[PDB]
Amino acid sequence: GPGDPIHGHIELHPLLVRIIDTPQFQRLRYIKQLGGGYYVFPGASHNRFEHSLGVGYLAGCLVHALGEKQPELQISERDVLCVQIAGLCHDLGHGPFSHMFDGRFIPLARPEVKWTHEQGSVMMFEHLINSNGIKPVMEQYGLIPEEDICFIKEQIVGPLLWPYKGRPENKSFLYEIVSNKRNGIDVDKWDYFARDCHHLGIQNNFDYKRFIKFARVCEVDNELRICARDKEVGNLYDMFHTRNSLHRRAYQHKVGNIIDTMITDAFLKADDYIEITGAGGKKYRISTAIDDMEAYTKLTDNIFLEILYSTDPKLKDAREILKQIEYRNLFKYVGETQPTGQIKIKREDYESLPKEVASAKPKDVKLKAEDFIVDVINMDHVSFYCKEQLIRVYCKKVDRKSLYAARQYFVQWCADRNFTKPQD
Amino acid sequence: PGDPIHGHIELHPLLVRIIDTPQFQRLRYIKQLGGGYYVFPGASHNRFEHSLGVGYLAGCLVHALGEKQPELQISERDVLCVQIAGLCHDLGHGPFSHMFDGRFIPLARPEVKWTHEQGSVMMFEHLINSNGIKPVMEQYGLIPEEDICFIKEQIVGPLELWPYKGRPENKSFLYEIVSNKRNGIDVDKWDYFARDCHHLGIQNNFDYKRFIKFARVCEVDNELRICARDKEVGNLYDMFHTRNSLHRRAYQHKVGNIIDTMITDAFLKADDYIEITGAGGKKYRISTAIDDMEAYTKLTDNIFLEILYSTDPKLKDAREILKQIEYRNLFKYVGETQPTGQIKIKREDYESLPKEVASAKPKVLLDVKLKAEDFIVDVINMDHVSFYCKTAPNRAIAEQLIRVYCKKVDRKSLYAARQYFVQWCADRNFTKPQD
Ligand SMILES: [Zn+2]
Ligand SMILES: [Zn+2]
Repeated sequence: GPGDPIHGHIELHPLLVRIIDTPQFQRLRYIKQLGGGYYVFPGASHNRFEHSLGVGYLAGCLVHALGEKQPELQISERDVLCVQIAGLCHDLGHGPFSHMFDGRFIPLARPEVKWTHEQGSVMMFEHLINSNGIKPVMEQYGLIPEEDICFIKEQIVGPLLWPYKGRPENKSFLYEIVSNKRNGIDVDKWDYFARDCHHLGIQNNFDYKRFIKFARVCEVDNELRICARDKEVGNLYDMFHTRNSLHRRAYQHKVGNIIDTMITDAFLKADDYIEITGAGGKKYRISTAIDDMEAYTKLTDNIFLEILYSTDPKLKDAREILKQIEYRNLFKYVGETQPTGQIKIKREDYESLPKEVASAKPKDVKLKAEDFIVDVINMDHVSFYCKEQLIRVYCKKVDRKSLYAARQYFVQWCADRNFTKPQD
Repeated sequence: PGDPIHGHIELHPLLVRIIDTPQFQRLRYIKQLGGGYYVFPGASHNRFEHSLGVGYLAGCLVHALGEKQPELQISERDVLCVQIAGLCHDLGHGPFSHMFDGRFIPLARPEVKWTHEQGSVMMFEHLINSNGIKPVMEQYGLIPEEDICFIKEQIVGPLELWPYKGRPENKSFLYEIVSNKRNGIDVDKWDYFARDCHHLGIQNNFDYKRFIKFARVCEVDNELRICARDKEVGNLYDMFHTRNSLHRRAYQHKVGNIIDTMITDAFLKADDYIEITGAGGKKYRISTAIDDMEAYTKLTDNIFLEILYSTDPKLKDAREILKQIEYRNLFKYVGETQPTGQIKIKREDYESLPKEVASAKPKVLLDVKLKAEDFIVDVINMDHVSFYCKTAPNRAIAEQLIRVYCKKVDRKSLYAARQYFVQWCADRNFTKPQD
């Protein structure tokens, strides 16, 4: 019977539904989960809204199961609701086309500002419960707004000696359910592994239900962690194999990421000329709407069509790129390298990379920085019990004589930067 | 990574030329089940993927009929045409698919007869004209004059003894592949059965591959039709059971259709104030963009957010309804009736129905008066297949329901609304509603 294709019919707590039936939350119906993936995989039409519901539901399943199996952990009806709301809201902060936006646009548009989508999820959440008087409703259901709002934000963004103020250290395991940076395993990934496979037509053999059934809390170096039964390791292999498959075959897809950087090139050439209306009446730009949640609420995938359909001559440059995509005259792939050693090209350095490439004296045609797009692309210690970064360059010039030239600058840049030699 | 239903499909270069086109790319922004998304989180698919599927499926079937029966003389040209027809049959869908030609246009412009297939045919003509596809068809063995006719025809049926001008009667079976109004079975339905189930989380047991493998053409009353092996009837039951399930459980979903009528109420209250730019510079309205394909190309699901995010005070009324939906203060369900054994409700009559309901004097005098503006009434509409035996091949072996909603949500008003409704059914001779 018609429900979520992955979790089926989920029924939620009235508090959870209050949070959902909200414009700050509904906002997620208009954010492609895999962003520019849609333009390469027809199946991938899902948005963060469904995903978010998934993670909320899954967060609850796990906490509630840990509770039943181990009453000694003293997991409360309150603790559960909090974890659910955290899973529910962890993605509130995603901007147009998901990771493309905090990952590439903002660092190109505003290199000085450190902005992450989780920061945004925390502001967006605060603004959500403020603009909808959710606080009186939390109190109604046994929540302590002061202590718990802290707890919720904390499990979304980490700490804002024992770092956290939302829960004591003896309930530390609750901080590994929605976001687990250490062991990679959280209910967040479980959901999006399941649906990215479901829409990409990829085999997914991980069984989170089985995993949840056999999960437990236990001491690991005098610290409480979520462990998995040893006889559950074959299921864990099946997960990581899926993670590796979604990555190798979809998230790193050659043309898929090319398109992503074109869409970003469109937004940039349009940033000056699109006004988003914020609090008070004040107007913001795409890149700057992150400064006010009133406006950010209205910054979704819509912005793409707003440019596409525009008639403004100021926006002709942007329109033309978005029109490149419909026709499929994409930027041309020039090659791939990765940094040897430890170093990762830092986000603040993105804006300058094309200036660098274009300045590389190779050992016919001259190319300028405007002709190069370079995008940086980034991404077994689990506990049991018994009963990196790759750089691709594209060229905006599509003629044979220019690509040969572009490859020449690229190979040299890798040379005098000490990145791995590209493959012919 | 490919289509989750057909996997990796590779298409003819002509097909790709048609696809890499703004008139076609338009379909990336039309929710397949329209207002279904706001009730089933899974249903985020658009007509673009669907269209590709039907294109691909149209080809599979034609090409298979061809190999099994060379005597039918099915050409490389005949195949390409059927593929393009399947590929373009949905070009004319407007914002939120069926919600638009089925309800908005009949409320917005009751005088005009508009169907989405008409629009698919104009949109297609405009597509191959705006992208110089015709020189490319000739390049691949197509006869633009004869074939463009053929394509349009299998999308909209005869544009006017043997009705069609695109193909002779001896290749009549080609006209039952993409759109089959008679027996219900076409590759169109097969695709959207498969993906509506795939996104709705519904079991779909029909196996179109098996069906395609055992399909054949054969004489049925001196007419060439596509028949199915008799031993394929259990697969056919599995199909119809899925059709009925997608209908009972999803396409007729109580709250799903309510939301659809609110979105329609929003577009209507916004129709005056949104301008769409067409050919020449001329400006059109939502309801009127169907008169010019330049503008229609730019009429997609975007129009929804354009209203939602709008700051215009003229558009405050519309905004408020779309905001009703985010908050989930929906119109309230009042009841269901059908016109069993009565004359059905024609599309031209939709605009007048609320005036009727509101004018129905109920038997007992009611503590509240309601006006037409307070009622939303929506009309909701929707085994003779031919078989053959291995032995002797080549020869063959509800309708409309009306629901009423109320825009007033207080208890004392709903009770009133139900009263008008029950009476309207009375003096209209529709079935008595269920308590
Ligand atoms: Zn997530
Ligand atoms: Zn269709």
